[PDB]
Amino acid sequence: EAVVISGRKLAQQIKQEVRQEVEEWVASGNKRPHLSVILVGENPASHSYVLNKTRAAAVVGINSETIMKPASISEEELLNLINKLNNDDNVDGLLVQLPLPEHIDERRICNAVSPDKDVDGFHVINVGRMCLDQYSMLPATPWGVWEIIKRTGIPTLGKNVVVAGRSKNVGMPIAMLLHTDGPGGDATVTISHRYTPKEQLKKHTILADIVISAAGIPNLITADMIKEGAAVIDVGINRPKLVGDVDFEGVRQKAGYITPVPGGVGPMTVAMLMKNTIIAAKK
Amino acid sequence: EAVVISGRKLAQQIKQEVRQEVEEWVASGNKRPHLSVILVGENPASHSYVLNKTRAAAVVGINSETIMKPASISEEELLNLINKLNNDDNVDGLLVQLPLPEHIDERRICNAVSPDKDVDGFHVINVGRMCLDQYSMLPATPWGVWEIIKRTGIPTLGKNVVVAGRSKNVGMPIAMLLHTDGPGGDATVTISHRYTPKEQLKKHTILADIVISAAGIPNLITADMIKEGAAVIDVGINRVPKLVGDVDFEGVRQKAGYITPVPGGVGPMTVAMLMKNTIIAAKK
Ligand SMILES: Cn1c(Nc2ccc(C(=O)N[C@@H](CCC(=O)O)C(=O)O)cc2)nc2c1c(=O)n(Cc1ccc(Cl)c(Cl)c1)c(=O)n2C
Ligand SMILES: Cn1c(Nc2ccc(C(=O)N[C@@H](CCC(=O)O)C(=O)O)cc2)nc2c1c(=O)n(Cc1ccc(Cl)c(Cl)c1)c(=O)n2C
Ligand SMILES: Nc1ncnc(O)c1NC(=O)Nc1ccc(C(=O)N[C@@H](CCC(=O)O)C(=O)O)cc1
Ligand SMILES: Nc1ncnc(O)c1NC(=O)Nc1ccc(C(=O)N[C@@H](CCC(=O)O)C(=O)O)cc1
Repeated sequence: EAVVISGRKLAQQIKQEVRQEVEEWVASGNKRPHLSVILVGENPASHSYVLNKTRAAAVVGINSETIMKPASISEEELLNLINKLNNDDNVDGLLVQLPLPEHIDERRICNAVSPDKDVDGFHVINVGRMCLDQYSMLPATPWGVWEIIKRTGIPTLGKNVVVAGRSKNVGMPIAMLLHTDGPGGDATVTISHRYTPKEQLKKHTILADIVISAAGIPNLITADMIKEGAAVIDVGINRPKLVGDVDFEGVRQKAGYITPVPGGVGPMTVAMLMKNTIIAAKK
Repeated sequence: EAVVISGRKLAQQIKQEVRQEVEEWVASGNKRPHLSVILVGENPASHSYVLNKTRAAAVVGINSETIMKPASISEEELLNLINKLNNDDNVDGLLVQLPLPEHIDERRICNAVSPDKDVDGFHVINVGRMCLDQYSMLPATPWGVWEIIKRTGIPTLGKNVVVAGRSKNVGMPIAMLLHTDGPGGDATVTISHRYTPKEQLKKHTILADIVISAAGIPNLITADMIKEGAAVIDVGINRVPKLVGDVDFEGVRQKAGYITPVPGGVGPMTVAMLMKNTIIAAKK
């Protein structure tokens, strides 16, 4: 049977590592780190995720605030808030929770966060730095997927990795990290587009040593699609319950490793954000 | 038998479009576009490629200069020259021909070119904009591969593309463009890694509607790796004393539905797209 990797448990010990790094940095005489999160509107998924982020910040000794604004705010008002937080020497990390209302250009907002405070890694120069391996801050979800693979010990060097992506923003950063010269992953990588039918994806998945599903489609990954003992990482978030992309009971019979949803990649995203925030506070 | 796509012929159409775009722009009273190329040292392939670029510039109405420096140039003098050209208002496009001598850090050099003049798209800002679909300019070779596919009319949406890259810088931007939502192909893309087993790659190429080989090993792509009707695009450059691509051209010519030759395929398309990037930069 597949060994189940507890993302929650691994995230909790990464948080314990961050806490002691934070307490060391403060005992050494430095300002306690502070994370500011901007939340716009009433998306229930966004509010839940931001709650998990600020809870984790408390666990690791990082001060935090969630600044909640109504969905009717204008782009210029959001830019003014970001400029204020950019110039506030108490703020080490700044991220805007996405998605934003349609009258706000998401790309302009992310590029307005100071690159040094951009703990999500969404600023265009931080994206460029990540592609060129010139970075210091990785986006939290791809870095969390990498930490799962690395801390478990799943081999990548010369293996076949398949990533099924809902969008380029989701699958490509994951594949970027996994394809890169050794982070780094030194693996052959497929990034499947959502317009590729399930039957064609299957011919890619059956060859994969590592399957990473980020498609937001329930039951997209079933046991017939996986060679025996492959690692299956479920990033899908699907909604009166919450399910991933993987047929968990099904492929548990065939995979060598599997991550559950909830309790898998989700907690690792939050834990890697705390890593980025102590990184930002020390720069 | 495969259709043989003529890179020279498509590049000619693209260069005709740039010339018309340039003459109209000049007709309206604007400055003629100018491209500056910095060429360091005596790499014979680099000189040949830069000459192709400046010849294409002249025939489309774009002014050009190649600034040749010896390989023993220091990194500081190269940076000083780049800073001079960044501030020269006559210069719309600036590119540094790579590779540079070992004592020079090329990432520092590429990031020293003004992003507004970076017609190669190698500056870290422009790498990011390409990833985020914020760009004005695209790397010439990835954009050339895309135009070959798009202008020939080879379907990409939901199709299987394999890119066999010699490094991340080569394979990733090509894969990026083809994976992007429709440039952009909406395609599933495999990026095989350097030194990947030929039989391991075979398992992915067999499924591919489009095989893009950019690995620089002769005869990487033989017929037993292709499904019938597939499009094969040869980006390889190899000396064996003559230039050949990565594809066994005569062998794959039977199997494939489309094939590009080397020379005469991607090569001229790379040069032509740089001409597009240069008028884009001059237009700001
Ligand atoms: C701008 N952005 C975005 N936006 C975005 C995110 C979520 C939602 C949403 O609705 N999210 C859903 C689900 C969220 C989830 O997936 O958990 C919700 O919560 O309601 C809508 C928009 N997600 C990005 C980037 C970005 O910039 N980067 C840098 C990057 C780095 C390397 C490369 Cl190669 C590339 Cl391409 C991009 C990224 O890594 N991610 C991942
Ligand atoms: C820094 N660089 C380099 N260097 C480089 C190029 C050629 C040679 C050489 O010796 N070339 C030989 C072999 C032939 C050939 O290369 O044509 C020669 O010319 O004689 C040596 C070094 N090539 C890059 C980038 C880069 O920055 N970008 C942006 C980019 C955009 C999106 C993404 Cl995702 C990424 Cl990762 C990167 C790129 O697209 N290419 C393609
Ligand atoms: N949208 C964004 N804008 C800006 N920066 C970002 O990083 C994002 N993306 C996220 O914030 N993604 C995210 C997804 C799930 C969790 C999470 O905590 N999942 C739990 C609980 C499940 C649930 O509450 O439904 C689990 O899986 O166990 C946390 C973050
Ligand atoms: N190194 C770089 N540094 C900075 N920016 C770049 O873009 C590059 N890369 C190139 O400039 N790549 C390139 C390769 C071949 C041709 C070409 O014209 N090929 C001919 C044969 C030519 C011959 O061998 O004489 C053909 O195939 O028909 C043109 C450009």
